[PDB]
Amino acid sequence: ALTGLTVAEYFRDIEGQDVLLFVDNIFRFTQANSEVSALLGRIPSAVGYQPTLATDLGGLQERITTTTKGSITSVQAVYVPADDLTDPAPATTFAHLDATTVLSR
Amino acid sequence: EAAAPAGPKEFTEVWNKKAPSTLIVPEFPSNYTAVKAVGEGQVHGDAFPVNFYTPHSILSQAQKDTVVLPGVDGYFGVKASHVPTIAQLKPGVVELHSGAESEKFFVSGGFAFVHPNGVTDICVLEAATLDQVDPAAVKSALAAASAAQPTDEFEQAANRAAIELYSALESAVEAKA
Amino acid sequence: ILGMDELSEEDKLTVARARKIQRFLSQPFQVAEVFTGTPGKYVDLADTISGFQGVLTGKYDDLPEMAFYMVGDIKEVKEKADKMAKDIASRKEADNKKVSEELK
Amino acid sequence: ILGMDELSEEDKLTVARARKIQRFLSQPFQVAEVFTGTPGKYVDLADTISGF
Amino acid sequence: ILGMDELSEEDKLTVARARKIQRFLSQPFQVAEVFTGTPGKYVDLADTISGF
Amino acid sequence: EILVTGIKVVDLLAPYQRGGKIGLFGGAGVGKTVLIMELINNVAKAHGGFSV
Amino acid sequence: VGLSVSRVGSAAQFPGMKQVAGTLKLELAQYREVAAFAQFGSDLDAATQYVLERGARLTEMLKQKQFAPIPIERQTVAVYAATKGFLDKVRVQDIVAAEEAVISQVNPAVFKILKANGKITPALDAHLKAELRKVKLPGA
Amino acid sequence: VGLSVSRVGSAAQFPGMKQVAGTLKLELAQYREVAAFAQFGSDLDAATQYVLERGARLTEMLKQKQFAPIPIERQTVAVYAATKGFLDKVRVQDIVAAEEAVISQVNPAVFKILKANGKITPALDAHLKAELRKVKLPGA
Amino acid sequence: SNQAVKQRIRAIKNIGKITKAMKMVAASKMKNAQIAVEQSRGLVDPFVRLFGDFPAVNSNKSVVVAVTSDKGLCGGLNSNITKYTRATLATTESEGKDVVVVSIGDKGRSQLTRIESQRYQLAIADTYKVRVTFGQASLIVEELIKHNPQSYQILFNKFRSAISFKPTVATILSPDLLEKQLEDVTGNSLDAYDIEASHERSDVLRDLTEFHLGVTLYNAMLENNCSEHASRMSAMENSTKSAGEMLGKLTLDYNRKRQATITTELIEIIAGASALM
Repeated sequence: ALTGLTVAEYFRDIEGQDVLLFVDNIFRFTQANSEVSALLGRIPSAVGYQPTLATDLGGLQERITTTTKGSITSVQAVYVPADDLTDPAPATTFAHLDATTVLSR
Repeated sequence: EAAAPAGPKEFTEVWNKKAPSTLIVPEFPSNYTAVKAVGEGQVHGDAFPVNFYTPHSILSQAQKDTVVLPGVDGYFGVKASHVPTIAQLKPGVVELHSGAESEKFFVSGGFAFVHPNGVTDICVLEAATLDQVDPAAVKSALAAASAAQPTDEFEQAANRAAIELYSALESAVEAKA
Repeated sequence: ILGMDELSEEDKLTVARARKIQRFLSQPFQVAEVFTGTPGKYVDLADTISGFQGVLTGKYDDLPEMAFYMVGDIKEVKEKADKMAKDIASRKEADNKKVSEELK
Repeated sequence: ILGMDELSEEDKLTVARARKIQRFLSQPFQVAEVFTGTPGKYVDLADTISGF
Repeated sequence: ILGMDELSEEDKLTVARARKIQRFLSQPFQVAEVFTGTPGKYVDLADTISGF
Repeated sequence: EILVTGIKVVDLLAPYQRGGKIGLFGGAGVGKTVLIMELINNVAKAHGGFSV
Repeated sequence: VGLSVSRVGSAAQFPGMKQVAGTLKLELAQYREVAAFAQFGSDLDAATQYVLERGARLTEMLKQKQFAPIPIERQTVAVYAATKGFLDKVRVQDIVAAEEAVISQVNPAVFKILKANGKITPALDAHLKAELRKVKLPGA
Repeated sequence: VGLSVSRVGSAAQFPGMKQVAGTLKLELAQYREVAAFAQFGSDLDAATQYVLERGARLTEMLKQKQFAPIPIERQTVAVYAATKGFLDKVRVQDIVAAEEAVISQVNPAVFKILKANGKITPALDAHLKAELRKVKLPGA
Repeated sequence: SNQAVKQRIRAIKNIGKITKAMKMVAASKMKNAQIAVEQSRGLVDPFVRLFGDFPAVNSNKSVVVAVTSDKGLCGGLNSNITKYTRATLATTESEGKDVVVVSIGDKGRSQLTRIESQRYQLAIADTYKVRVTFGQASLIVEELIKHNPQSYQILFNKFRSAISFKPTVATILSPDLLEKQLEDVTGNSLDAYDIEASHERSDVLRDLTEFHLGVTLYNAMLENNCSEHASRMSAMENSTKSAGEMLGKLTLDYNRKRQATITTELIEIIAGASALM
């Protein structure tokens, strides 16, 4: 997703365009960062997550803003792990989400 | 003679004194009816309103110009400004006429009323139409009724009512148009 | 789940007694009067045993729930039941005979 | 639990309005015309606000 | 919740039978005689098959 | 300000903030990939910006 | 308002508010209790309905739109004209117009008095009862 | 069936089975919502009880018998027999006696055509619409 | 200890679906009685426009009939008319009259025995087993007619709609002892009605008031049945909302307990590992 942010940042800042991004299933980016932060020997935080959950998710989500050059609007699919909004992965996700779009069956 | 001034509107104020004040007054059947007795008028020509009733159904409430009641002193017809009447009916046929059309209903025994406003209240238990009765088992029903004659006054009354009901059904099935 | 309608009459008696003794443990404090305006009440031990024995046996079953809310003891319960009843009818009649004419 | 013809006239006009609004929220999409045949229709915002 | 009045006499038959099954799966053991009061039964298999 | 994506429901009811983040609570077979492709096609057609 | 308590600021606040605010607290507490007692409308007592009308009136009075500060002198009057009568003429709806209506249609001289004095003197209480009955209220 | 899903979906389903399984899972999805109402069997609604007894038709249709692997043609034949209504005379607890009273009864002519055909043609559909009528099902 | 809150969720969710089924049952059965109540409303107006409405009469012996339900899922219905029974029986007593309290329905003897037992004689049960029929009404009327009171009072809830159940007193008087006596206004307002009976008026009014009692008791135990279906409908949609909010609170507590258990047993592993290496 940082490679996706880099190609989107080149389309925003240099090409001056109004770029869309699609982070596919941001909970798996949370899970990959949890795996790399449990791998290096850092003490795992709440329910199972990395201790650097909030800052290493905010390192991703805060390059996704408007700029005076252009903008990046990102459409991230969000999956809730136990379908619980008290879980820290959707609780730390939803403090960055602006507009939610429920798809129904 | 009439030393108890009762009434539904007087019952509200005598209910306000003994019951606690937190409850609404209970209702009365006078509040669920609007067609009264001494309300003068309610004729408006030849069509007088007919309230034909039954415990399980309402077969007619529209207005007629002739109703013939099988009263115990004989069948008699009801017109628009009819006499105030409390009539116990024989088991027989009532005749509903609105004009050129005529529909006949066999009644099983029950009262019938006319009030001074020209409205009628026909009040019978089983009001069987003549299209759903049979002319076949009525003679077998009378043959059962003309057979069992014991000495009990209760059975004598029920069996005599059976004879009169079945003979009225025979008279009101043989002479049909 | 069901409500007080489903319960039997002795259980409604138990629930009514229980709500009365559940509100009756409340009192306005003498230190809580700095943010409420209600004057605080010291309750003697004999008055506790009198009021609670009375609501256990049933000497005060006629009184409603709110008569036992924020009260000192069983004298003040019936004193509040006097006040509680009184305002249910006398709620009105302040249109004239006020100081709010212009010239006084 | 009561019946379709049960509700009043003040509400069933809104039942018809919601049942014609909820189908109106759909849209033919231009990327699905390769297997739906109907070409898509890109809708502006002011037209959406006025037509809703 | 309710108490076996609302099963329309089809499921009440299997409720009575299942109560009989739960009571019949008890067995006083030959070692458990000192526990309640009753001597023990070594039940053969065909008795169980034809009984159930 | 608002991003006109072209769909009536996501421009009318839950608008897409231009420069903000969007949550999709999708599933399987509900047409989420068709929604993604139509969003890309509409934004690249109208607003002159690419997608990733 | 049930769980929100602040006991250092009560008996430390603007007293002209604090006259009507205790009555406001009692009416909001009564509305909380009777709204819990009627989660669905089946039983009508015709005096508890006065509570259920007053509380839905006061809830509509207190709520406001975003980024809109209201000074204490334009707040004491708007809660004074709702803890008392002067607003039961609307059902529940046009109080969103009625608050700005009573803010507009009072003399703005009384706002300086209620701000500088600190409390609702009887010399200003009779003016506050006097002005509140000539209001062109848009609710009828 | 309410939890177990295939993320591929019906796109790689056997055709002919795709003609019937979409209606099968639709009636079963209505069944699982009208489930836990079978204990109030005395209270009907005459349409919820029809989908309730059809869910009881289909849920006792799909039972297996412990290493009994069925070819796809006999599967979709039994599913078409249970789905369109050819076993509504059969009671709830004898459908697993009525399945073989379809499969052992109809000829192997229809089965080889359904396997080599790949989808239920309307000629073959009308063939088995009459072929399902001349079998000895446990009805009464 | 985390197994309690999951099985409690299992219990409350199926209780929620039970009441979501029984709201369907009661709101369905309210409609199949609705094709009969307005038909059974046919014979309740002619007698009251004929006999008038005279409840507050000084009867010497009176049979008050408070008809209740069978199954106790009423919801503001049975105890309502139980208090209405004493509330309309207390304003009527002024001189110590004989009172024969009769309750119809199994939920009448369970409640009316507490307040008025010494004047309680008949408890008619299982009356809504199949349906309501008129000969059942004639039989219970005759079982009241074995005694000869001076009046009758019939306490029943008038089903007007699914929200309003105002209880009603239907009045039936004794024919020669009180009915013809109460019509004495400047002579008799009944004598303008010309009699067409076999015998005199004095024994056709007996037949008329027996028919009046039977009809109004039939109407009472039909309207109480339809308002019972309506009140069970209004009570099973409060149990559904209650088992919805209780299920929501228990699901929130299950999520909090799940997170607390996984965090504690993870802390257990980290404290076991970092204190080793």
